[PDB]
Amino acid sequence: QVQLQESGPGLVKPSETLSLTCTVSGGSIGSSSYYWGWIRQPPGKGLQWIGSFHYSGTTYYNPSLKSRVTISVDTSKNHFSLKLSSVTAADTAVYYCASRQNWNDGYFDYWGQGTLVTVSSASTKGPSVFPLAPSSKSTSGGTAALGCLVKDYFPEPVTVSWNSGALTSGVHTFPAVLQSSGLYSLSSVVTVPSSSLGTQTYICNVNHKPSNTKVDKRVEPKSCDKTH
Amino acid sequence: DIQMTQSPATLSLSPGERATLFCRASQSVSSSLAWYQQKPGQAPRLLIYDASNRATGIPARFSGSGSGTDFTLTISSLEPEDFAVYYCQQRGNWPPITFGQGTRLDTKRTVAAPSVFIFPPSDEQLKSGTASVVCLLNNFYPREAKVQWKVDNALQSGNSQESVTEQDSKDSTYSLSSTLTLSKADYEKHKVYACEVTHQGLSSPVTKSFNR
Amino acid sequence: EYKTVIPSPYVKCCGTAECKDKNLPDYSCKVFTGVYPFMWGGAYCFCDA
Amino acid sequence: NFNVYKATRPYLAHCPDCGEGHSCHSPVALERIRNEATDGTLKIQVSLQIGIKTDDSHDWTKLRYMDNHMPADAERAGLFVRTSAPCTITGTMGHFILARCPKGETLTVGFTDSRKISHSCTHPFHHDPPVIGREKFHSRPQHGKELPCSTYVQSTAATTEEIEVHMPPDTPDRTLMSQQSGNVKITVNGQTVRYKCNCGGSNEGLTTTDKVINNCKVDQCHAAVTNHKKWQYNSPLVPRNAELGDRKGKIHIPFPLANVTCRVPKARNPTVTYGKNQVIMLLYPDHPTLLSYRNMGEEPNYQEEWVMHKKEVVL
Repeated sequence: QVQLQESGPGLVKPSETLSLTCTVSGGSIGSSSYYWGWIRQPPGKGLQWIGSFHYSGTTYYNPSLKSRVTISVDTSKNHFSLKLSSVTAADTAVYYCASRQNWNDGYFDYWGQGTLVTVSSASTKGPSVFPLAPSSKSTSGGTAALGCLVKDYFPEPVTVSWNSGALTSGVHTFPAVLQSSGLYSLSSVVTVPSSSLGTQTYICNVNHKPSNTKVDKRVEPKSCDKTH
Repeated sequence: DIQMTQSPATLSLSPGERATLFCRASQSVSSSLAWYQQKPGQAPRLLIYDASNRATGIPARFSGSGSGTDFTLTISSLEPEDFAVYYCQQRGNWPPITFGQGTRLDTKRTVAAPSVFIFPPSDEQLKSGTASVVCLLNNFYPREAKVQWKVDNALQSGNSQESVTEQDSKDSTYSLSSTLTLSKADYEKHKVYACEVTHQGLSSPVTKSFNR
Repeated sequence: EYKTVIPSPYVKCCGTAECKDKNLPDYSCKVFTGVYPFMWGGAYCFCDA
Repeated sequence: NFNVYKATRPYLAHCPDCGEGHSCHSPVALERIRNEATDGTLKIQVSLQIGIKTDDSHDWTKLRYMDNHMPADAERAGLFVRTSAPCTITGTMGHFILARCPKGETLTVGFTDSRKISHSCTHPFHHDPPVIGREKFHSRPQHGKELPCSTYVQSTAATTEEIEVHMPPDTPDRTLMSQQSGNVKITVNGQTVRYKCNCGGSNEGLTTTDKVINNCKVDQCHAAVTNHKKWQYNSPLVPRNAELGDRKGKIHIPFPLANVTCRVPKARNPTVTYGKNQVIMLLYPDHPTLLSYRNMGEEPNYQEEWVMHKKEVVL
């Protein structure tokens, strides 16, 4: 029936103006009785409402955000746009554009492909690799898990592999969390029998596509567990 | 404003069985409640509007009911494609339009106690100007776990973080990471550290400790 | 015998309405200002002029 | 078929005369009066729906009419149509009534409410059936002649003559607000309500249950019902939703024009006497009867006159 497509910078700075334009396909603004609106969801939290536009000329906004939130429509090129001024780091969330084609109520049943909006830190920082070395305390009944932490990298995501990408089976990954300093870290591990650790050099391969950075870092059993 | 609370926060139940979820309202909204589906990498999907009937393309397996402040969502049978995070929304009094915090739907599995490992910061992080002590819980189910840190018997506040993963690549289980983040001077001042884990698969909380 | 087809009138309040020319056999369209229509429940909308 | 009115509801409309000489918003209102048929049958379009009751089940004994933001049922036996004497309703379907009415200058359609109150709408309408044949008769006779004519048949099937029904506009209502010591309270009674105020918190909003807004007066707020679950005819007596039409429904107009024969009387045999190049005819018309004559030569010299009383004419 109708389709929504979002567009925007995605990455913003503090006190910068966030603009997201949702273009409608398979329809037009001058259509049947229904609503438009925008929704946002912080990671790990529920969905939060920014505002909605009714074709009749009225606009609705969340009272906590109504002071900065402006919703407009361009019927000539057939989209609707949301603008948030002086965006702060607390506004980092996945945004979607939405509409409720049928019955003209406050619900929503149509959507686009929302984008993540982050406000703090900088995307020019290259990754750093730290080996989480295996140990006799890290052995799970004869099989030990060893990994690597990619810290101080931005923007996400980061590609973590083992042995020049030849080994990808059995790799377990963790959801990475932003710190209170704008710095990001992700831990990725692999569980192997220890007999292959002392015979094949074990390399964490970290690729940061947005910065095109490639790092190969040696991950080996900790020196306190080596007979040196 | 009106706030919705969902119950349980996380639900684990095997495919092909009947399921039930609860949404409680701060104020009576008649039948103004919608039940919503979301999957990783996918936009939220509408299933039930006005706590009854169903949107186009939504099969009869979902059934919404309830009134006033209490509403229920019933799944006749969970097929393998039905596992997602579910939400409840009220429209009885908006703006603002209010959504639920989300309930986690899982497939019930065998009990697995968490295996706890400790990674103290090495010289590569100690020369980095910070300190990050890692406590990993591997091979446990269900996903929820309690992690606490003890640093020279001093009460801590706001200096611990945790993260919970998705389905394990080998055991189809869930794993957790806990991190103690400190300044270099704070880590150098203290010597012994402990990570304590409380989980349903363990008869009692288990505390692991190390010295640096 | 002809029949006159009259779609429902468009009441745009707190605003000004406009229409476009059409190619219907005898099409006539107009905009009237300063109307304050009422429905059975009262005035249609707030803005008084 | 009767299954077209599934998602449609009746509507209140302005009526210039509600029976007491004062215009008012009536559940029944005349939209169009079609008299294309030459036998005098009238097809009257009203805001009611006859033959379909609430709960969306066909029932010839009941009709449904909007009362207050929601329809209600009434018995069909109370329906009446009149111009100067009560008319004989030959058929009903949805918004359309097929009736036969005496000559008159007005047309009133009414019924009895569930609360045993009468509703009626009166429209000025010059009803005068055209003369079929050459005799102005008042009822079809036992013995006579047949002439072509057009009528409205009883058939209720689809006729490809189509009427649009679309989503009704927001319904304003002053009853939705009650003032208590500067607090405006908005009731709902089961329908989503829009409100917009310029007092207290000037932020307009939408409810599905009762609300109270403080530091406000009933004068400075507006309310309406917005969540309309049924669509009504885009009558010229209700406002439009937007620049374009919602469309979204269609209803066939029943009782199509059909192509029949009408019975007309034949006047009495006149008394004919003869004179030199002269015919003296004494005529006895029961009703205004046309008498015409022409020559059969090159000059027709056509002459005609409407004889209304017993009359002797020499030709």
